[PDB]
Amino acid sequence: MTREEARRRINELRDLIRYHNYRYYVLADPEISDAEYDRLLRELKELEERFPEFKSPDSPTEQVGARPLEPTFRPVRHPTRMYSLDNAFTYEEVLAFEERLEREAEAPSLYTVEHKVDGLSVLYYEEGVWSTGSGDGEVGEEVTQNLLTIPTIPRRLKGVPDRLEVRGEVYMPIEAFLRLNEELEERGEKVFKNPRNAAAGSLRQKDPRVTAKRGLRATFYALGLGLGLEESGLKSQYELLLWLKEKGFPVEHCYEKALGAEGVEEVYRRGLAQRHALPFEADGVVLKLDDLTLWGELGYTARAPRFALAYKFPAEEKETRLLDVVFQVGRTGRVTPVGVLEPVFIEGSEVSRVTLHNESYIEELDIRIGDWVLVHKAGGVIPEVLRVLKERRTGKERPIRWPEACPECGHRLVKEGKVHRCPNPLCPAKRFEAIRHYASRKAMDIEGLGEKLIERLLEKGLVRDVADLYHLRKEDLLGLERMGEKSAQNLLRQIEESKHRGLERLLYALGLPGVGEVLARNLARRFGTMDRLLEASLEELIEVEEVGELTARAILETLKDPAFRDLVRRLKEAGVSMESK
Ligand SMILES: *P(=O)(O)OC[C@H]1O[C@@H](n2cnc3c(N)ncnc32)[C@H](O)[C@@H]1O
Ligand SMILES: [Zn+2]
Repeated sequence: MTREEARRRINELRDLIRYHNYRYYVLADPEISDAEYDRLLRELKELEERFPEFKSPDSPTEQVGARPLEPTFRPVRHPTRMYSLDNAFTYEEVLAFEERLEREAEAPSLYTVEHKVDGLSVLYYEEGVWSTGSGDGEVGEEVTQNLLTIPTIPRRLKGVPDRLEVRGEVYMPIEAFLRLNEELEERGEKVFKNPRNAAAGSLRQKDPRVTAKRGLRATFYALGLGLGLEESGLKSQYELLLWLKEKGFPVEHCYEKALGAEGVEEVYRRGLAQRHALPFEADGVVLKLDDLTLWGELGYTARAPRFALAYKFPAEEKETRLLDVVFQVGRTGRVTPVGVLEPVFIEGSEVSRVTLHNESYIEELDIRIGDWVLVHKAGGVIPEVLRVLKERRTGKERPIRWPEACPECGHRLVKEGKVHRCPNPLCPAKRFEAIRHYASRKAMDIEGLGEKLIERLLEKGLVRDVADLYHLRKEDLLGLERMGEKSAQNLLRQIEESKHRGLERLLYALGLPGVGEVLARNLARRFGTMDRLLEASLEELIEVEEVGELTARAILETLKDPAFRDLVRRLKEAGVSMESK
């Protein structure tokens, strides 16, 4: 095969093998075989040896197996340079920007105005086929695989220049950014302060499977190798965005034409209105001269172009003192921290109570009490302490310390892992979760108990904990909330049938500290009865499979809890089987 042909196949092989490694270990819907997949991975290595030049440590071959094809974060120089934009914060400067451009033709020049997203990335394509995709700077990290987890990014193009380098951004939508931040808070990890960083991390994952469960989307706006001077007949910035879309590239961020600094400013304000109506955090707009041909004459500065500019929304950050900190208790039992700030003004709305997330965040940022703090809006939606103003410390700041007891039940607290929490099985703060967990198919299957009925039974006062479900024997109780006997009797038998699930499913229902779906069964077989387990010694618990010293000494305490004993007894009496099924 000719030198060129080998290159082409080598790109295609590296692709299909990356595609199917995704189609397999990530999506789980493979098309080709598990053995017919190795027929390509071996040929990749064959051409990679009779043409050693094309050896790229990005190739699948450098770390193979039946393991997830991880992305090599090796530094890579982009064909063309990826510049950054200069920042304007007033119409005076935007006007001055157009004035700077007046060193040639007339007065009001036409532009294309689009919104500002988060997370810069470049994607190099050869003969339409995709080679790599990197991060940013001057040299960027290779992360092709993690970019495959975003279904919108196209692999094969058509009618494109031999060497195409399309740019754009990979971002995480607010909803997702918020979902991720919640999972992190509960686990006791440090949360992200914005979508840029969260998109960064979610893309800087060894296991591309992780990147997939994160929101991650991508939008594309600019070209490089391939723009006009190469093969594309693109003349307008507006045509480019449509061109990009047509070729299968996802252009989701907003854009529209505008005449002169005056008209640019018209789009700006119309944008500033919708500053928090977009599915993503946009901190400004980007006005670019629409005539591509005029981009050549107009160069770049040391670190920025001349034909384009970034008009930014006002920075909504304010300084204030953290007066006191109060504690709340989540649905899962986790004692959450809340800082009571000196009333300040961010975007008109008055901020006075801000979240401190968890003990880690408080520790990282070194958040104390008498402290002055800079508070901002993460994702431009959730107020939080961006960082403390250290130097202004009077020395009398008090360090944030958790309470001995749970503020919502009085039970002594316990630090399970990285976050403080309430062990009390009957804590009122944990009722809804307790009931649901117990009703799920994995636990004691009780289908009728929808997420709504549980809170209705809780609100009305008919249920305080798990055992009370069995005392609802009276359908007279169930015949008032959207149910009318036809729906009542059907659930009455479910609460009844659930009595019969064994110790295995029963231990998993009462959610003990750490006792998983498997840890419950291995625990139930080894004890036979709830009574026996309640008399377990520390040793007997450790001797069990998967039970660590840390989880043994935990189960041991919950077992002796006068409240756990109570809940168990009241469930026994209702006739719930305490044995192994
Ligand atoms: P902002 O001051 O937050 O800077 C964001 C950087 O990312 C690039 N960028 C974001 N969004 C776009 C669009 N829509 N078009 C072109 N470039 C964008 C810029 O290079 C900013 O420097
Ligand atoms: Zn409690």
